[PDB]
Amino acid sequence: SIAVGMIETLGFPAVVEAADSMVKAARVTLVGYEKIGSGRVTVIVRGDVSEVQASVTAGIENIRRVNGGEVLSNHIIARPHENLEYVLPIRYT
Amino acid sequence: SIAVGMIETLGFPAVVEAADSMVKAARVTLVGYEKIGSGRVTVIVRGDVSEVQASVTAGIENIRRVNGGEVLSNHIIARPHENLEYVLPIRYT
Amino acid sequence: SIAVGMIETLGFPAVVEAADSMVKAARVTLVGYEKIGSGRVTVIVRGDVSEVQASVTAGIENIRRVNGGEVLSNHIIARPHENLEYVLPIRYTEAVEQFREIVNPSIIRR
Amino acid sequence: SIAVGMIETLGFPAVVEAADSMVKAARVTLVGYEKIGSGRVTVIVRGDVSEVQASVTAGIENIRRVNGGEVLSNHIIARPHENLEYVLPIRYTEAVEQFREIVNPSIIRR
Amino acid sequence: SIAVGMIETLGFPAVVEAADSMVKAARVTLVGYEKIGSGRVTVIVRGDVSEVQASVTAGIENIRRVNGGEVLSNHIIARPHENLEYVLPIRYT
Amino acid sequence: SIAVGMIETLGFPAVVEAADSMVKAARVTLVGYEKIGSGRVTVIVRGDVSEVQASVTAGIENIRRVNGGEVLSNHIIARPHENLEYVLPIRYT
Amino acid sequence: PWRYRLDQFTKEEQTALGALAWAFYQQWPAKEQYLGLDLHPQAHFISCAPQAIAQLNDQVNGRIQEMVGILYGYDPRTEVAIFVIGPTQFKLLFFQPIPDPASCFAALGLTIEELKHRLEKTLQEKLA
Amino acid sequence: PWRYRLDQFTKEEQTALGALAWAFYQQWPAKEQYLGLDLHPQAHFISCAPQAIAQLNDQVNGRIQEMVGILYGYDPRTEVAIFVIGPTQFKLLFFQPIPDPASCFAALGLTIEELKHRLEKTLQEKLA
Repeated sequence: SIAVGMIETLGFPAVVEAADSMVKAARVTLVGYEKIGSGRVTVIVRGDVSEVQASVTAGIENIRRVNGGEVLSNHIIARPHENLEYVLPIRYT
Repeated sequence: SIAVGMIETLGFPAVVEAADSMVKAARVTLVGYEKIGSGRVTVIVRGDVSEVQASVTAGIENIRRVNGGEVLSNHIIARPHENLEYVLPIRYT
Repeated sequence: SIAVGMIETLGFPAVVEAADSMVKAARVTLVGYEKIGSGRVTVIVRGDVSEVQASVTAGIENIRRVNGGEVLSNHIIARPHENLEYVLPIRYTEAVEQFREIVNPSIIRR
Repeated sequence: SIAVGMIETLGFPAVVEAADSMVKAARVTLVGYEKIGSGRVTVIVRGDVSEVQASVTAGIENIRRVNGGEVLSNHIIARPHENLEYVLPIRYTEAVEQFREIVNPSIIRR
Repeated sequence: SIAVGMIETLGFPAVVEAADSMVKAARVTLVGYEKIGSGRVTVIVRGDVSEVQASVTAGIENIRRVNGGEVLSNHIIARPHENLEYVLPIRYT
Repeated sequence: SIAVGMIETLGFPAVVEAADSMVKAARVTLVGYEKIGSGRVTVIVRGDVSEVQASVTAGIENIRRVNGGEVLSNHIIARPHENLEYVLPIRYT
Repeated sequence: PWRYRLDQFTKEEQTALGALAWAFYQQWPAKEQYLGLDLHPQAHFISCAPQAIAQLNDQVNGRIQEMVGILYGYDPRTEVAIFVIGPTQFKLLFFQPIPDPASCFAALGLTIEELKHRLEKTLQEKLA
Repeated sequence: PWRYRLDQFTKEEQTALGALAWAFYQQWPAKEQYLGLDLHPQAHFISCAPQAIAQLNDQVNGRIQEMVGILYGYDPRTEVAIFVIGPTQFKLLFFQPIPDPASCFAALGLTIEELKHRLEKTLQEKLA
C-alpha cells in the first residue's frame, strides 16, 4: 500500500513504453516524469505494494522489446514518508 | 485510439531531417521534439497506427543518409494509455 | 546544532530512495532537491547536526541497495541558528488543540 | 527550388567560422543558429540547392582549420518554394535607387 | 571595481560547501554560482583583494573534506575590467 | 566588418581571466559570453584585426596562470560577413 | 502590408503569373533578363540583366545574396522567380506552378501584353 | 503579524530569554520538560513532557519531527529552545546567545518569577 515504483532509462522512447506497460499490467497510476540530463529519464507510478511490483517488472520486460531501449535503474519503495509527498515529484503535481 | 510514434536521434540536423520526413510521408501530426541530454532528441508524432508506422519507417530510412546522423532509439505504441497523455509530453502543444 | 546534509547521486531513482531513508532514519526535514544536469541530483535535509549525520549516513547506505543507483558526493554543512516555522495542514487541527490542553501552564516544578 | 544547409559542430568558435564560411563561399542566407546542449551547436543556411551544397561543403572545410573545432553532423533538407523577403537597412537606400534606374520598364524585347 | 573570487567545483554538494566556507571566512559578497555543464559549478564572490584571497583559500581547503567533491578551477582577479561587469555574471544579480 | 575574437575554455574561472586579459591588453570590446554545454564557455571580443589578435594572444597566455585553466578553442575572423551580425551573438547591442 | 497581399496575389494568380513568366522566358531564351516588379509609383513589371542584380548585391554587401543565386539557378520551364522592388525591402516571388509555365501560357491564351496589363491591374487593385 | 513579532522578541530579549531558559533548566535538570509559549489568551510560557511533543509528532505523521530533533538535542548550557503553539503552526525560539545562558541568568540577577513576568509583559506589548 502507498507504494512508489519508478524506472530510469537511457533514451526517451524506452521510458514511454515503460510507463505504458506499468499502468496497463496493474492498477497503478503514472504520476511523474522526471529528466535529470545525460539521457536519463524516469517515470514514477503509485499504487499498492503488490501492484507496483508487477507493473515495474512489466515495464522492464517491455523495454527489452524497444529498439535501442536500455534500463539504467529501477526501484520500488514499500511506503515512503509523508514528507516525501510534499517535496519529491512522487505525487500528481 | 490514436497511436504514437517516436524516433530518438543523436544531433540536431538529423532531428530536423526526421521531422521533415515523418510528416511528408504520412498523414500524422507533429507534437514536437523532446531533449533529454547528451544530444538525444526524440521527434514525436501522433496518428493512425498504419499512418504512424509509415511515418516512423520513412524517418529512420532518411537519417541513414544523414552524414553523422544516427538513430539511437525508435518505438511505436498503437494504443497508448490515457494516463500517459497527461504525464508524458505526447500531446500537441 | 542545526545543519544541512546533502547527498548527490547519479540517477533519479537513487535520489528518491535516499531522501526517503534520510527522513525515516532521523528527525530531519527534507528541504528539497536540486538538479545541476548530467544526471546529478542532490537531496538536502535539515535538523539537528547529530540527526543530520545519522540521516546522511543511512542515505548513503540505502543507495547501495538500489538496482542501478550510484552515489556521487555527500557533505554536511553547519548552519547558524534561526527561528524555524512549521505550518501544518488544517486536517491536523485536532492534534494542535489536543496537545495545547495536555501542556502544563506552570513552568515552575511543584 | 531551395534547400536548407545545416552543420553541427562541437564548440562555439568552430560554428562561428562555419557560419562565416557558408555565407561567403556561396549565395545563401544564414537563417538560424540553434543549440541543443552538451556542446553541440548548429548553424542553418538557406538558398538555392546548388548554392546550399557549395555552402555546406565550404563550411566543413573551414572547421577542420580551426583548433579545437570538430564537425558532428551535417545535412541538406529540401524546402518548398517561398516568397522570400530581404529587408535592406537605410544605409543602402542609394543603392536601391541606382538599381531602379538600370531596370527596363518594358519586359518586351524592344 | 572590487576583486572577484571564483572556485569551480564538481557537483552541487561541493559547491554549497565552497559558498559557505567562503562567506564566513571573509567580508566577501556572495554573487552566486554559475552552471556551465558536466556538473561544473563555480561560486563567485566580490570584495577587497585581501578578503577574496583568504575567502578563496578557505573554500579550497574545505572541499578536500567533501566525500566526492573536487576543486576544478580557481582564480582571483584583483581589478576586473569595467566591461566585464556588463558581460560576465560577476555582479550582485 | 569589424574583426571578432573568441576564446573557448573548459571551465568558468579560466574564461573570466581570458576575458579580463583581452580587454586590458588591446583596444577591443568584450561583447558576449556564450555557454553551449559540456563545460564549454566562450568569451567574444570585437575590434581591429591587430587589436583582436593581441587579445587572443594575451588571453591564452594568461590562462596558464589560472590553477586549472584549459583552453579548448580559439579563433579570429578578420572580416566577418554582415549576415553573422544579426544571427550569431557577436553583436555589441 | 504589401508583403502579405503579394503572397495572396502569388497564390491566387498562380496560373496568370506562370503564363507571363513563360512569355518573358520566350523573348529572353538564354535568360539574359529577369522578370521584375516595381511597386513605385504603382505596381508594374520590369526587367533587368544578371549584371544589374549582382552589382546591386555587391553594393548592399550580400544582403540579397540569396536572391541573386535563386535567379541564377532556377529552371524557367518549371518554376517562376520574380523579384519585387519595394520601399527599402526586396521580395522574391518564387513558386513552382502545378502546370509548367509553358502550359499556363497555352491554357490562358493571352498575349504577353494582355498578361502584363491584367496582372498589373489586379495587383494595384489589391494594394489600393 | 504575530510571526514577525516573535522574531523581534527573540533577538532583542536574547539575554533575558537565556536567563529564563537557564532557570527552567534548573527546574528540570534531565530536560524532562520543554519550555513552551502559548498564545491562546495572552502570551504566556508553558511546559510539556517529552512524550507530549513526541505523541504530537506521531499524530501528525512526522510533520514536526525536525522540531522534535531540535528540542531533544539542543545543549541547554549554550542554546535556547522554546516551542510556540500557533493556529495549526509551530515556531521554534532557537538561538545560541552570547554569553551562555548560565551567564545571562547571572549577569541579569532576576528570579524565575520576575523573568517569566517581565518576558510575558514584554511579549504582550510587542504583539500590540
